Amino acid sequence: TSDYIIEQIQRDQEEARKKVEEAEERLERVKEASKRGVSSDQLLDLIRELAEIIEELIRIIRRSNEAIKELIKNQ
Amino acid sequence: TSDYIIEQIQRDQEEARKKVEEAEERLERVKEASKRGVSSDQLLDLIRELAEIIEELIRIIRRSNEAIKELIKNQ
Repeated sequence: TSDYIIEQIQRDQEEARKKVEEAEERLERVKEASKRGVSSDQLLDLIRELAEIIEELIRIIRRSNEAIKELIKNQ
Repeated sequence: TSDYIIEQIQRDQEEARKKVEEAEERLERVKEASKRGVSSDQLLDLIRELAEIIEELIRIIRRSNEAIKELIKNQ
């Protein structure tokens, strides 16, 4: 509930929304490419890419989790 | 912020982490299944499965984003 902390949290959350929008787009591109008579090797590539997105979104979730904990404790 | 709101936030956050844990587990099994030399239709199935996870993780970020918005407002 201190202003520098609040400032950092708001900055992080803007980064989150931006990252989510890029991820939604990255997802859609993967979906269009995904359903076609395509070669395992490229399907293997798509799986790694989505695995990257998931791990990234989890980092965002954990950082946001920490922010909520910090805000709720400063009651 | 009152206890009812705080409790809703905490309830969502527990549901969130469990889903994150479920995603982490499902991702690795999908990753393990991926490197087991399986067919396209089956690779495609894993991609659909991961796409579900991403969308679920995206909802969590958006709801958590709503929670941080509400908490920062009340002080």
